[PDB]
Amino acid sequence: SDLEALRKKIEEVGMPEAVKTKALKELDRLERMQQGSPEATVARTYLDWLTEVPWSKADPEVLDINHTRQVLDEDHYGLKDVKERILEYLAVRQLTQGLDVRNKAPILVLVGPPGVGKTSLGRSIARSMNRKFHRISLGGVRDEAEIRGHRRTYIGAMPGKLIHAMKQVGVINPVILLDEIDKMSSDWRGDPASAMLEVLDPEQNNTFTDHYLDVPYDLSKVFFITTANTLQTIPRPLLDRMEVIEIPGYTNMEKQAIARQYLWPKQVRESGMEGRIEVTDAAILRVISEYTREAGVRGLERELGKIARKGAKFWLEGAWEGLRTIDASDIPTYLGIPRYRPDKAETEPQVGTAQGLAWTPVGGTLLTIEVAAVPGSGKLSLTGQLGEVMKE
Amino acid sequence: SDLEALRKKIEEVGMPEAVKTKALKELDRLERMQQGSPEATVARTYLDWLTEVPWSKADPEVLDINHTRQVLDEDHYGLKDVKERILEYLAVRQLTQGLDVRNKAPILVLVGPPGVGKTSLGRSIARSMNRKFHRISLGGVRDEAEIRGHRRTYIGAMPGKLIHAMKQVGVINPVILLDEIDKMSSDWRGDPASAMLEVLDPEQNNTFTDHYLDVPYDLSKVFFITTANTLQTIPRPLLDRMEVIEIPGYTNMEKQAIARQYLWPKQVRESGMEGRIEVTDAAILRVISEYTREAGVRGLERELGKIARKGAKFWLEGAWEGLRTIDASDIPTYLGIPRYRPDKAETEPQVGTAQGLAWTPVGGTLLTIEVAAVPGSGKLSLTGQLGEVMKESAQAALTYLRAHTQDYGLPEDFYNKVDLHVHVPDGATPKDGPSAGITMATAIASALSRRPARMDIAMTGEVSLRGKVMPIGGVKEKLLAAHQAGIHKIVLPKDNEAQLEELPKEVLEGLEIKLVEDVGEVLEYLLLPEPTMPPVV
Amino acid sequence: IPRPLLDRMEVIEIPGYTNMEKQAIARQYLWPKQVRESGMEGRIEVTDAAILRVISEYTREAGVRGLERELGKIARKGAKFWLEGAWEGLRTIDASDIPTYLGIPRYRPDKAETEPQVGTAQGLAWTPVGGTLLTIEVAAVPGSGKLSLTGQLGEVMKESAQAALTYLRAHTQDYGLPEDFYNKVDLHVHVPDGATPKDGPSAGITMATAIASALSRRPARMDIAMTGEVSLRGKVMPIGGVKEKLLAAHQAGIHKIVLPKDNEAQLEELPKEVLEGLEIKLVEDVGEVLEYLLLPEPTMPPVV
Ligand SMILES: *[B]([O])([O])[C]([C]C1=[C][C]=[C][C]=[C]1)[N]C(=O)[C]([C]C1=[C][C]=[C][C]=[C]1)[N]C(=O)C1=[C]N=[C][C]=N1
Ligand SMILES: *[B]([O])([O])[C]([C]C1=[C][C]=[C][C]=[C]1)[N]C(=O)[C]([C]C1=[C][C]=[C][C]=[C]1)[N]C(=O)C1=[C]N=[C][C]=N1
Ligand SMILES: Nc1ncnc2c1ncn2[C@@H]1O[C@H](COP(=O)(O)OP(=O)(O)OP(O)(O)=S)[C@@H](O)[C@H]1O
Ligand SMILES: Nc1ncnc2c1ncn2[C@@H]1O[C@H](COP(=O)(O)OP(=O)(O)OP(O)(O)=S)[C@@H](O)[C@H]1O
Repeated sequence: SDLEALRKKIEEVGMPEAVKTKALKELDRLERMQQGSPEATVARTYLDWLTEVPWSKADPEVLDINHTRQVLDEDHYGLKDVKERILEYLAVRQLTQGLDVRNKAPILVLVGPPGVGKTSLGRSIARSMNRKFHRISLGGVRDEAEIRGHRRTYIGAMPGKLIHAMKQVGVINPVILLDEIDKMSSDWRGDPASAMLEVLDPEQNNTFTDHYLDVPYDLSKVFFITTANTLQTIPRPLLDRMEVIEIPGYTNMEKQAIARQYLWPKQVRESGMEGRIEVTDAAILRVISEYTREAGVRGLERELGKIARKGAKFWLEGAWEGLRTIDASDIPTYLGIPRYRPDKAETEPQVGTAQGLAWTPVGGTLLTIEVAAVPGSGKLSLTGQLGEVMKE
Repeated sequence: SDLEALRKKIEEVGMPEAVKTKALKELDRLERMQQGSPEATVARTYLDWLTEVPWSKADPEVLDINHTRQVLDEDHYGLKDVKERILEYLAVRQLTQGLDVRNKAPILVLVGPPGVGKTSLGRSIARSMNRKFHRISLGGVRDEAEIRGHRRTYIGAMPGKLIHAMKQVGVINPVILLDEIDKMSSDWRGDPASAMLEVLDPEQNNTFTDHYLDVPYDLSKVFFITTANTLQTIPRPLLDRMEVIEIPGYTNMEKQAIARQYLWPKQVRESGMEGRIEVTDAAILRVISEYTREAGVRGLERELGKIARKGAKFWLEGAWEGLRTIDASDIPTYLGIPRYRPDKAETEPQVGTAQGLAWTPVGGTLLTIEVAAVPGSGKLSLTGQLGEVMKESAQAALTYLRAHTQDYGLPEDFYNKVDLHVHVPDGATPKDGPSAGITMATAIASALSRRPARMDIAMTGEVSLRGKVMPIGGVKEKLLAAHQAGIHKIVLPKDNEAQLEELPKEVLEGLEIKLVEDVGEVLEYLLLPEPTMPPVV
Repeated sequence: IPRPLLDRMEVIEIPGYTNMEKQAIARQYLWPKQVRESGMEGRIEVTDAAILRVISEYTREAGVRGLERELGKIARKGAKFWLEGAWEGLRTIDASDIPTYLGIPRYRPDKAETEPQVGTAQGLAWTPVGGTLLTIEVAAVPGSGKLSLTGQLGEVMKESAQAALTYLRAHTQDYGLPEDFYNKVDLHVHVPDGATPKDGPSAGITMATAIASALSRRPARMDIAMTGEVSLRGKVMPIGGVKEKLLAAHQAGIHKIVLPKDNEAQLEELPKEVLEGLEIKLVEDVGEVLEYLLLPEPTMPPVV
């Protein structure tokens, strides 16, 4: 009595026409082969993964950009360029009704130094665009199975993660996130970074064929977001499928705002104090200058954590009247000795030494190139752990 | 009862003789096994797999080609050679009755940098001649549960993907698109890379022996097309079976025209727009020249997209009326900041330099080679991240000049009293190849001799130690890069005069190509007659 | 193959075909199959040279498949022309016709130069696909005795180079060499092309011929092609791969080969038809090579 009840489950879901028969012909193949005999499982579970995976259900998307704008502006500061590539996307589809509403979702890749908030976009963009969301942990995957599970004839027979994802979310168009897309390998023990070439291919996405199922699934309408700290290690084909979006890294003036707006209160609101302690804008720079080198702010908040936590001890031993504004002359008492000196700038004309600029993902850095000429033969030495190209 | 239909179904399709008796045998083995069992299913489905696969059921061969051509053109600009490969195929079909079909007939493999249209061709070539198409994604597949399907007795079972394609397709002559065949992974465990060896083999594939359909199948008259953006990773045997076909990327003229016809209108309709905005042709050359550093279009379309997205984001913030055109002036407003440089040909005759043409898959680059001669002791220092091959070529041309010092007006004993330095800007990007020979041979001459070298003329060619000018490779992408810069004089080795017929006839009119067979002609053609600077003294 | 499977067998290698075979294996086997299959019932005919070009020019593999495909392209384009134009009988495709059908060349041939030049010799070298033809050029310019070896030479050949140079440094007067070049002339040896890496000591005497010609300023004949290994005393040593080498020379038009004495054996496996076209000299001491190669009066003035 279950199969016919399962038939109605099949009779309504989706569905692609020929796949329906390609599915019904298996249910009929399960008319016989009595429940019992082991292959019945392989057929049954197949029909489960076949029917549970969503066909023809797209979550009604939001359409007011001004609404979504301030839903983005409430969680992440700056990143104007990223927010537009979303706003532009809505303004495009909003302009489309009746015909060609959900054609494709642009596969973005977000590249930037580790310390900025990239993996926090997908967690936020979802609520913004009001779509389902399920990140895929692709940091270190080294087996061409998590993309396409092993064939249903094997003993495990579980589809790839990219279908699990489609199952967890209920809709056909979720904002699937891929974490650190460049940590995949191309060596022995598979090379999943090559399997992706079938996934992210836009004009050929809608015919994705996992190995567990044998039916072409559709991923034309799915918002693939991609993060990668660098992009000199992405296979050249992949990088020509995605869309590069430069997550720059934050300057002090922008770093300042983030602490002031988001980072500082987020800690306080999670450290008991409802405002009984406060830091001063002028003191913020000290934590930024004398205690943080990394680009971004992951390495900035955990100094506020000390500031917040040390507030507890000083409060838990004994409270005070209202707030106690921490100022610039106070941080060394909380964060201890400054662990990153500010690089001064030399101020008189010197001999054989000139000012040089050098930049890293960490940010800008001053460099004083030093030369000294001594009487001797015709030799040139290049010390200072110089790379090869600079010597040239 | 119900089996009898299936029994009647066997005689209907196909069939080869031996399998027929083989089939009826197992049917007459099935028909006497009782209605469902651990043995019925593992045998019944075999027959329901023998019947569904197509036997000797095919599609016609369209003698009409003017149609088959007039459908290919509406899908892909350029690609003239691949299109011709299909025409000649149909032309053979028209000229043949009562003989083999695919006995050594094109099992194509397309090669070319990513971004060009290869995986977007199978569906086209199928629509060209009405053959039911199917894709087989193979990038990363590293097992044998594929093409050589599992044996029919394991708890589960399924034939190989290939046999599974013939089931999914309806006929015996489909167009299978073995996508990304150059990602075959030989991570120990039976890389199929060995499995295909039987399939692609143009003479033995008519007896492809699966493990589910253990009966021999003939994939002879299938039409394989496998895309692959390299060849080093393909095993040496398997590559042989295929017929390599290169796709050399696109020029600037193609990338321009291909945008006006296919790319841009494709992006308008998807962007909600219909003709509320339209770009100007020259303002696409600006997008190709400055915002695109790749052969192909899978990157270009992502620029026209952002033009369209930005072309609609405005329509909501404020509407307008009539086609809002876009020119070069307006380009940076929509896309962004110039992300690349249109390297300009620089004209005044300089001393100790020389134009140089370098080749790269993405296209040609216009290099300038700078050489300094200063008082010293002959130490020859080569910087600019030169590769090992080029360094050796540089020493060649120099060792040539030290042998003919009197001819080109060089210092008699410069070898002993002049520190010589060669620089190839820029410094970051590594360089290699020996085609830079006659470039340096000029510059080094124009350095030691103070006769400045013209830079209207851009030269290229491998130089031997005797003074012969060897031939080089990739002359088209160089001259294309040349004309785009704005140079109309080229110095070239005789043995490359053959490869001129790939340049567009348009550009060939505005090129004063010179064919030289020895470096002596070049140094007379390049160096200005009378010196202008004092020597090293 | 696992050693249990390997040893319990009779390995019978298959070498890979020679061009002399291909000009025959095509006409007899591949071409007729490829014209029937093409549907062209005999409206087309290929000739020796027309095949000969396709053998060397448009093919760089020891294997008929490569050759076979091209005939498919000659067959197809031999049919696509038919629908656009008929003819009375059949059009015998000749050598000069191939580029019209099979397009622009891919691997140009290697002509055998012809006036004797200064410091030059046509060395032979073989690679699995087949023997090639490598010239060797050397430069003598007043300097500090520097030896510069370029052309992506392998470490073996560079050592063999010094060997020949050491030999001449011993027996200066015997040949026309400047007495004190070793510390006044900088010899440079270049073996084009610059891209293709080169290895192996079998080109011993050819560098000895080239280098000696340079210092002596005497021109060296190029109609002769030589090969072999050279020792310090000058004992020319035997070298393998003769069938692939001499066969490469014959096609290039060379008709005078110089071969080590010990390699008198490998002559037996060459096709007896090609031997009579070759004048093979057997040499044992490099002195017998320099004499046979060099002209007895230089043309370029000395280096000093
Ligand atoms: B030549 O061998 O065809 C040429 C060498 C060259 C030319 C001009 C300036 C420097 C070197 N080779 C190339 O074009 C190489 C690429 C190459 C190398 C070996 C074989 C084939 C092709 N070009 C470069 O090195 C290069 C560097 N940076 C940008 C673009 N090209
Ligand atoms: B010799 O060792 O038989 C000869 C060396 C040689 C000398 C001069 C020019 C080319 C080659 N060997 C070859 O021809 C080698 C193969 C070899 C190398 C080392 C030891 C034994 C055999 N082949 C090449 O170097 C070659 C072949 N084809 C093109 C380019 N190089
Ligand atoms: N503009 C911003 N304003 C405020 N907080 C921000 C901003 N950008 C990022 N963040 C914070 O950054 C954190 C998220 O950083 P992550 O995305 O986890 O680091 P990530 O570098 O993107 O991921 P990696 O590279 O794998 S460590 C959150 O605490 C965010 O609040
Ligand atoms: N005339 C054309 N030539 C090439 N590409 C075209 C043309 N017209 C449209 N395109 C599009 O350009 C893209 C070509 O890239 P594809 O062939 O699909 O990918 P690919 O060439 O296989 O590269 P890889 O190897 O898969 S990374 C597709 O999006 C096509 O729709």
